[PDB]
Parts: sequence; C-alpha cells; structure tokens
Amino acid sequence: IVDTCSLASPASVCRTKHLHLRCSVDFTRRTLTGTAALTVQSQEDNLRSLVLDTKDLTIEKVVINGQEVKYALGERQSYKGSPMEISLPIALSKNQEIVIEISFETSPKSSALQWLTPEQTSGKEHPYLFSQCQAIHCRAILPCQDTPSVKLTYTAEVSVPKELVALMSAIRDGETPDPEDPSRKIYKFIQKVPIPCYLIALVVGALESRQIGPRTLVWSEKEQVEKSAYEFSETESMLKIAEDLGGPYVWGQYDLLVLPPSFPYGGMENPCLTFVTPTLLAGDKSLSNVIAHEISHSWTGNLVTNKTWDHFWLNEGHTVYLERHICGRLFGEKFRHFNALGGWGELQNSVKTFGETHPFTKLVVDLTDIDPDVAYSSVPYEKGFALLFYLEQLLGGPEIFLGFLKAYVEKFSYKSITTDDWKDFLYSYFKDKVDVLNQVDWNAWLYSPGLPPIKPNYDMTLTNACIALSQRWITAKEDDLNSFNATDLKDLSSHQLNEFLAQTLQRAPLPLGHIKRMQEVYNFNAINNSEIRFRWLRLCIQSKWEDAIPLALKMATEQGRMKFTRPLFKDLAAFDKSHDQAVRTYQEHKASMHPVTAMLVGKDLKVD
Ligand SMILES: O=C(CCC(=O)N1CCC[C@H]1C(=O)O)[C@@H]1CCCN1
Ligand SMILES: COc1ccc(Cc2ccccc2)cc1
Repeated sequence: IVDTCSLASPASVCRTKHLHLRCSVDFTRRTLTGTAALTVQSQEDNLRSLVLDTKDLTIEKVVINGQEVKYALGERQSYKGSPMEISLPIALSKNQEIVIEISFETSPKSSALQWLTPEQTSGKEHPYLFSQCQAIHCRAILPCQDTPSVKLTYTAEVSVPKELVALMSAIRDGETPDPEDPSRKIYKFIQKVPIPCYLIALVVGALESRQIGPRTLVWSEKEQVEKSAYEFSETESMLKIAEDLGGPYVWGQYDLLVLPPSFPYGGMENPCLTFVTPTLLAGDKSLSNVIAHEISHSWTGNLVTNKTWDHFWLNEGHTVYLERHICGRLFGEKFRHFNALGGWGELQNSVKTFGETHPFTKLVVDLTDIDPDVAYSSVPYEKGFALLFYLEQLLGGPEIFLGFLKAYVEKFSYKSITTDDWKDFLYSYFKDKVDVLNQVDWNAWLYSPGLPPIKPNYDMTLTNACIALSQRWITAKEDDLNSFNATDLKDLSSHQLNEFLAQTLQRAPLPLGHIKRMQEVYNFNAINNSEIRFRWLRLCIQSKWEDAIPLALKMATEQGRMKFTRPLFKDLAAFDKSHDQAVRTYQEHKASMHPVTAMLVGKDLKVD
C-alpha cells in the first residue's frame, strides 16, 4: 500500500506509463545529460501536481506542452534522495495523461553508476560505465517514481563516443552517427514490456558480442568474450526449461553481459540483458546456476514484481525455487536437493551473522527508514526458498507445486503484488487443501526472525561425502593429518568440494597445522573457482594463517563482488596480523570501488 522507500507520488495518485530517454554519456565529466519524458496518468480528479524521486540530480527545466512549468526540490532525505514537486499547467481528471519532459544531469557521485578509467578495464584503452538501479538507485540516474509498484515501457536514445558501444535493458533499435557531433554514436533502444524502473539498465564501453543461442548474445570486452561464450553455453537449454516451468518468455531477446570485476552482484536480472560478474568464469560451467537464477527472474521478479521492497522475498524466493528446478532438470533431482540443502546452510550463516532476533532475518521486512542496501542478505533467498520448498513437500511434491507456480506467474503477470496477494492465491489454488495450509505457522514463516520454525526434508546422497570428509578434518588429531591425501577428492565434484569447505568453515578456526596440511595435500591455492577460493581463504584467514593474508587481500580487491569482498574484508579486519592492512587496503582502493560496495565495506570495517 505504502512504499516507505519512495518519496514520490504513490500509484494511487498517478502512475508513469512510458519513459522516453534522450541522454549523452560524457566520460570527461562523468555525467549523464539529457531529457526524461515521462508519460504520467492521473489516478484521481483535479490533479494539479505530483512528486518524483531524485538523488543528486540537477534539474535544468521541466517542459509540458512546450512550456516551462514550476518545480521545487525538497530537502534531501539521506539515501532516499530529494523529492521533486512539479506544478502541472492543467488539472487532470482520472485516467487523463500528460507528458513531462524533464531536463536533468547526473552527479559523478550517482549511486546507480560506476565510472571506470581505461586502467580499470581489460583493454586498457577506453573508459567503461555500467549502472545498478536495484533497489532504489534509478532515482540517481533520472527523475522517476522510484518504486516497484509502477511499471512503464521506455524507449531510449543514448549518445556515446563513436568508438564505444551502449547497451540497455531493452531491444536494440538501431544505431546512427550523432548528427550534432561526428565524434559520437547514438544507440536506440525500446522496451515494449512494462517494467518497474529499477530494471532500467545502461552500459557503455568497448564491448564485443558472440552469439551462443537463437536469442542470446554474450557481451564483454574482447579479452573475455570467448571465455564468457563457453562459460554460459547452457543458456538456451535453461531458457527452454524455464519456459516449460513458467510459460512463454515474453522479452524477445535474452543477452548476457559480463562486467568488470567491480560489479557488486553475481547477476542482475535486467530485462533483455542480464549483467553477470566475471567471477563466474570458472572455466567449466560449474557456476552457471547464477545464469539459471537470472533467467528465472524473467518470470518471478520482472513479470510478477514485488509491490514494495518489504516483499522482496517474492522476487528472490520463487526465483531460487525456479533456478534449482532448472538445475534439477539438467542434473537430476538429487542435485536439486544438494543445492537446496546447501542453501539451508547459507541461511544458517546469515541468521548467525545477524542474530536470531535481528529484524532483517524476517521473510517480510519493514524497511521504513532503512537503506535497502544495508538490509540486503541471503535471508529472502534461502528463507524464501525454504518456505516454497516446505510448501512443495507439504502439498504433494514438486510436480504439484510447479503447477501452482505456473498459474501464479500467469495470474499476476505484468503486475506488482504483495505477500498477501501471494498468500490468497495460494489458498485459492490449493482450495482443496486449506486444512493443510492452515497447519502452516504463517506468522513465524513470514514475520518472525531467525531460522524458520521447521526444516524441510533433504536428500543426503550428494552431501554425505562432504560431511564425511569435513568431520574427519574437524576431529583429526596431529598424528591423523598424515593419512589425508589428494585421493580424498577424486570422486568429489566442484560443488561437493565447495560444500566441504563450507561445512568445515562453520567449525573454524581449525588448528594452524591442519590448514597447512590441507594446502599440502589438496593445494586449494591453485583453484581459481571464485566460490571455492573464497571459502578456502576465509578458512585460512579465520584459522590465523599469515601466508593467506596477501591472497585474501588480492581477491578482496581484484574483484568487487560483495558476496566475496565483504566477508573477506571482515575476516581480514578480525585477524590481528592483518587488521591494519585491511583498513589501509580499503582506504587506498575506496576511491575506485563501486559506490555501493565502498559504503558497505566502510560500515563493515567501522571506518565510516
Ligand atoms: O537474484 C539477484 C542476484 C543474485 C546475487 O548475485 N546474489 C544474491 C545473493 C548473493 C549474491 C551474489 O551472488 O553475489 C538479484 C541480485 C541482487 C538483487 N537482485
Ligand atoms: C540488491 O537489491 C536489493 C533489493 C531489495 C532490498 C530490500 C530487502 C533486503 C533484504 C530483505 C528484504 C528486502 C535491498 C537490496
């Protein structure tokens, strides 16, 4: 009903229908300049003004029907930005529309953008720009109702230096030389499917593409295009599986974009162009589960969207569920349970890090006066998945629940819903099983902190080997280390190898002699898998092995994935032999880190 993260007019007052973006990317000044034409529809009678979200934006003028109108910026409200009130030249009746062209310019401190210098890229000769609007950063790029309760289509014309390429979360609609400047190109984009504004994405740089499917192009710098094309070859197979689970894919194109290492997330479900971290380039497709996850957002998240960020679990919860069904269809049901059981372990970590009582461990959170970037964690992913997984086992198994999910996506397609909307449809769909649903502790699952009230049933086939080897190392004495050998891993996949470290890491610290012996027989230092290397180094740093200090500092700074960089920095700061280096390394790299990551890493290290 009320979006406590937005200062703009609610959807009950007016709602944006379309956005026409005409801007120019200036790497000299690190700014976006142009006009944002918002087609606004009134939701009440005698509407004479509205408020929009902005964050560090410069408003030159606001034109309506070819005339300038009066506008005013309120005082800034911290992360929410500054509200922008506009005086309409006419009063609108209900359902009447008007087009508001706003001339704007971004600040180099835009929390949605990161500007890279040539030395920060692979080619080393051209700059790079990419955007991250989710959750409420789009207001830092252009004025808008920065709330997932409004969905709009958009067309865009972006001007960039001719030697560079621009891509957006839309269907490419041609390129032509800038008629005003021979040194620039203009790339045209159109997104015919209405989306919440947080799915607005832009990227500019020396980008090349490689076709890996009938509807998928992999984009990155020349140095990673081929490496990326192989890593994500399963994309089309996952799109077909996703189509079988959630219905037709309605976005036309599904391209991939591998960004520089400073990308904060593993992936971003930007429509038509998923952004992914280069840390997925393991060389064996072992991390392609993130691709399945991002593909699933084409239904759960982008089609059926959370009305507010309090109900973020709807987006991620069902997305993880779809993702793990896609991997199950590709590698077997036992693999689905293996990952499901592993996700429960991550949920254990998040609750133990926040605390059994922390409000952020609730499935549905109250973000009033809370920066979404500060509450973001695995809770909505795993606790949300555990609920759906719990409901699957409670209502008749995966076949039955997938039927509900497909009907759920068709029921709320192109719309924004709340948790109660989802709960109601669950009761409507399973009307013949309300007696089973009433046995569910909806208050504990949806609004209670800590671990869920009940744990689902997990198959242990693929996990036992991990627990076996993990228990050996934890209980091992000094005269037992000699019996460990590289042969211990001959039948363990990369995922089992990663889960073994996760289980072992839960009982850290280990004796310093155990860690040294582990590297001697297992040689984990030589593994480039970011997931495995991340946990191996955490085990080392937490076990007080000084040799691992430079390794952890290098991984924590040579890439910017918050999943890895934040825990690495925290672990290094808690190690007395590396505390000073950790704070120093952050301070020297702070200026060139991603704006969101730099803020969170500063708070984690208590240097803010
Ligand atoms: O479902 C996704 C991305 C998944 C993503 O990368 N996640 C989610 C938890 C950990 C983290 C990561 O892999 O770095 C998006 C991403 C951020 C908000 N929405
Ligand atoms: C990564 O982008 C997001 C998306 C959503 C949120 C808000 C939130 C966080 C944690 C739990 C519930 C809701 C923050 C950041």
